[PDB]
Amino acid sequence: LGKLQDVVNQNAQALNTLVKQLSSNFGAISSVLNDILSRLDPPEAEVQIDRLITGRLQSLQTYVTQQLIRAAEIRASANLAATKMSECVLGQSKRVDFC
Amino acid sequence: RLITGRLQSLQTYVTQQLIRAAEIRASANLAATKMSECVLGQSKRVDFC
Amino acid sequence: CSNLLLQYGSFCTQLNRALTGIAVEQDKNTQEVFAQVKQIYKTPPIKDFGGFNFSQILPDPSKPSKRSPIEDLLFNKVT
Amino acid sequence: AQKFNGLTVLPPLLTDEMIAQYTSALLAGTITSGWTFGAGPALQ
Amino acid sequence: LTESNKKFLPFQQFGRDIADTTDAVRDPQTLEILDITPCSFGGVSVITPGTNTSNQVAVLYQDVNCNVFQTRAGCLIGAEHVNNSYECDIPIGAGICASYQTSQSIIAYTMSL
Amino acid sequence: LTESNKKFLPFQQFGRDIADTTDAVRDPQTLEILDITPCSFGGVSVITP
Amino acid sequence: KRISNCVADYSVLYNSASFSTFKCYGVSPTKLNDLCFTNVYADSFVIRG
Amino acid sequence: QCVNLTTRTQLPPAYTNSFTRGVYYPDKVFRSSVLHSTQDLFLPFFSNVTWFHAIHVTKRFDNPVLPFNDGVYFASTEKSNIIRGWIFGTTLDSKTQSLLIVNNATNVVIKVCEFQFCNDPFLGVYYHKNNKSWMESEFRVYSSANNCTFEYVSQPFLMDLEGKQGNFKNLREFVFKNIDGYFKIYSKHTPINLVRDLPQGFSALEPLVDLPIGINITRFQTLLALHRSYLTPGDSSSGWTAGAAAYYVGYLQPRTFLLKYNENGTITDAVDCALDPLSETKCTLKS
Ligand SMILES: *[C@@H]1O[C@H](CO)[C@@H](O[C@@H]2O[C@H](CO)[C@@H](O)[C@H](O)[C@H]2NC(C)=O)[C@H](O)[C@H]1NC(C)=O
Ligand SMILES: *[C@@H]1O[C@H](CO)[C@@H](O)[C@H](O)[C@H]1NC(C)=O
Ligand SMILES: *[C@@H]1O[C@H](CO)[C@@H](O)[C@H](O)[C@H]1NC(C)=O
Ligand SMILES: *[C@@H]1O[C@H](CO)[C@@H](O)[C@H](O)[C@H]1NC(C)=O
Ligand SMILES: *[C@@H]1O[C@H](CO)[C@@H](O)[C@H](O)[C@H]1NC(C)=O
Ligand SMILES: *[C@@H]1O[C@H](CO)[C@@H](O)[C@H](O)[C@H]1NC(C)=O
Ligand SMILES: *[C@@H]1O[C@H](CO)[C@@H](O)[C@H](O)[C@H]1NC(C)=O
Ligand SMILES: *[C@@H]1O[C@H](CO)[C@@H](O)[C@H](O)[C@H]1NC(C)=O
Repeated sequence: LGKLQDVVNQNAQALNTLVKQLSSNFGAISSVLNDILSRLDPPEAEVQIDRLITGRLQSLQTYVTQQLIRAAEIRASANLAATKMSECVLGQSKRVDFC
Repeated sequence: RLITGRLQSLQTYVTQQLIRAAEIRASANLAATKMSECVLGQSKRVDFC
Repeated sequence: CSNLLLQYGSFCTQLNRALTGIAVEQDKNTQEVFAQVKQIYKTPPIKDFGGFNFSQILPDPSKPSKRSPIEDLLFNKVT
Repeated sequence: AQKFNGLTVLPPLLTDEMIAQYTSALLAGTITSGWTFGAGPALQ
Repeated sequence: LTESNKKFLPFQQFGRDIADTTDAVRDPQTLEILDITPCSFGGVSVITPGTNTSNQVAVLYQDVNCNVFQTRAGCLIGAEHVNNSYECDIPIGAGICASYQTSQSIIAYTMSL
Repeated sequence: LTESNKKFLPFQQFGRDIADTTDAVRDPQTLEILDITPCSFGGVSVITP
Repeated sequence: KRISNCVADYSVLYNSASFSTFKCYGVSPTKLNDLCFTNVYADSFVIRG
Repeated sequence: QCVNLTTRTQLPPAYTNSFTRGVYYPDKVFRSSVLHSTQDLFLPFFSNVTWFHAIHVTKRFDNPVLPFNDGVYFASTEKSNIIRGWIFGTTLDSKTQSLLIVNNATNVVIKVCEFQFCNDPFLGVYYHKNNKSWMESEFRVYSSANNCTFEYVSQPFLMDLEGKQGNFKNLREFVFKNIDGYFKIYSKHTPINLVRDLPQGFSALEPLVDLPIGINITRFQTLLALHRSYLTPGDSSSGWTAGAAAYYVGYLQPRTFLLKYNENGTITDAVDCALDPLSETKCTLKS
């Protein structure tokens, strides 16, 4: 099944990419925010923390946009499936090459 | 900062292209239904073909 | 990290609201497709429909699950 | 053009000739068979 | 640096296009107008027959000009060209696909509608 | 730190998963393999008539 | 004597209660085990009182 | 102390091809049922590589001072423990910290120092008359030593000092690396019944000891052991015997490798990304 497999694989790979985003520094000197706090003072390491915040915000925004587009496509497919049910299943449809 | 600016521009372009692709997909679905109904037969739907 | 997040709390509000809307839209999709009728119709015990064999789509009482043999084959096919 | 900056344009899978061939086949089917070819074998 | 067919006014040195890219420069040595065109175009693609079917693969170049077949969708190496047409399974572009048929090797042909 | 049922090769100390998260660290006390699972999950919600 | 690639506790070097004298400059004597160094050089010889 | 050899007819080195060899664990973490790709120095698959002989039947004895690149691969189909150990260094003139990783009949001895390394150190085994056992007597590995800081012994390792001319029964592979001065050892003994053309089977390499030395390294050379029986006159000029052995030396290159971790936790396959387009397709899809 191709249609039912893409909607799961795409979500799983989006979640995996979201997890992978936390392994990057986004141009900072470390990936985990605890390391810079333990090795540098908070007054000096503020800019690295803020850079990490901006990177995580950008990744989350991109994930939200991708999920919104996927949800719109799923909404369109669900409307199509509901119409197909109400026409071909709950009666006989005169539309040729639709059912 | 050049990396961040180019990344922002590319992301905005990708979002615009994805929205355009969604609209094109909707239009292509409408065209496919029209081809299946008005062309490959006679459609009883009034004010559709 | 939380102290600097008050400068972007509105962004997190929009993201959380978007995820909640996506979840409730996914929830509403099942109600628009499968909940077409509000009365649960029971399959008759008589299986003589003039020769039409419907055991492959009707549920079977041999298994505790209510899925049809086609649906059970469909569930295991996908991951 | 618009390809000098790495913005390559992918050619379509179906050329315009193949699309024209599909449209001509559909036209011939809809003038010689009506709707029988769209729901089964073509009937003259 | 190709030989161009357009002349400049005798006070200019550079030349741009509609997309605002410097693609024409006059040679100071002999007042010769030369065009500029980038070389690296597109990426590479791999044609795989599949698991438990074959082991050899075919490499397709996207927009690069060159056993070896110069298709309309770039350069295709590793797949011989045959003039007959069957139904195609692995799409490539510009109306020509590739498949694994008869030993047996990867072939490329124009698809049948 | 639950009691796992998977043994480790006698040269490793850490352990990850498919999603690349450290969730199995060998305890150096008497070579016990212990899983890691976060204790905090999700959020709260309210039902109002 | 060179101490390399080895684990060493200085607590047992102090509870002997047999040294007539003990001086340690450059680090507080009660907080040297937790501090980590690279190499330890030890020289042994005899001397008068 | 060391002595000089005499010129004789030797054999030129040959080139052989590897078959899915030179794969080790790039870290010390546990991974199960996951295809994880890492950037680290490994041995590329399917590549021509130099091969060195050690058989007597003639008089083949070659120990060149090969350059030590960023990681080497040392595989030997050892049968009667003819090989002993390895030495390292840059100039071998008591000016740098030259390594000496040898395996004596009682214990493994690792000591990096500034030994006065000769032109061709070797291990000498003498056959006693009243005793029917092969015993090592000529311990000529260096002239003298001045000073060093590292010395490691580990557990005793027992080997057989009797050399034969039969087919090999064991295969030993070694990988030596130096990242940030940290010395890395990877080895795993694998039984096999072959003389040449190493099998296409897969076997990972587990670390044994990890040395924190932090020194320089650019050259390396192996050590060999010859026998002095009653047939040879006993002089190291033209008459000796070395049994039958063969060791392969390969140089590691930085390539991304896609490892196959099973449910048990061991590597099963090492599909590449820069060897074949099919392998690149496999490792780009992470499948
Ligand atoms: C309806 O079709 C099913 C097919 O699944 C029939 O069940 C099979 O019947 C044959 C005949 O005895 C058995 O050998 C098979 O083992 C049955 N398969 C299963 C899955 O039950 C069933 O008999 C048919 N019923 C009618 C009335 O035609
Ligand atoms: C590709 O290059 C060859 C030789 O350089 C040339 O003859 C051929 O016309 C080129 N192809 C195209 C499409 O320009
Ligand atoms: C295919 O057949 C046509 C028929 O004329 C011929 O012109 C062409 O050269 C053939 N191609 C090959 C690859 O044999
Ligand atoms: C070197 O490698 C190539 C390709 O693998 C091979 O054809 C050649 O025979 C090798 N050289 C020798 C001396 O074997
Ligand atoms: C090699 O060194 C070990 C100690 O590490 C020693 O027991 C053994 O006798 C030595 N071998 C020879 C031949 O001296
Ligand atoms: C060993 O002695 C040499 C003098 O030849 C000196 O340069 C080197 O630093 C010494 N090594 C150590 C570890 O002190
Ligand atoms: C190590 O050797 C390199 C050249 O091989 C040299 O540039 C470098 O200075 C050396 N480092 C030390 C610590 O000797
Ligand atoms: C690895 O462990 C599993 C589970 O205990 C077992 O089924 C499998 O045989 C083991 N593999 C090896 C090579 O021992």
